[PDB]
Amino acid sequence: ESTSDPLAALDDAISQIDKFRSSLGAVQNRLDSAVTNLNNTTTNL
Amino acid sequence: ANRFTSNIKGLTQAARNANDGISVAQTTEGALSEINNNLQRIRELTVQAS
Repeated sequence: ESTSDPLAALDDAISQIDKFRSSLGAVQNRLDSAVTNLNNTTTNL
Repeated sequence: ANRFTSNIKGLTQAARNANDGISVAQTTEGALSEINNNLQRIRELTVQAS
């Protein structure tokens, strides 16, 4: 017996993958913000 | 002379305190601008999602 709804499962896997990638990108943006904040406050200190 | 030197030392210390306050203000401004960047990005993302 083959898979009942193959395209649905494939789309679900792709959704999980690109959701994880979007999470990684958002965290990268947050880290860039944090590092530039630290870099500019170090000079004031 | 003692009154004079007391006033002078006080003025010097006050100038130092003012410089310190300026540094504090600069740090707070940096933090506020960092928050402003994210606020603008949320603005653009909401415009995209509208």
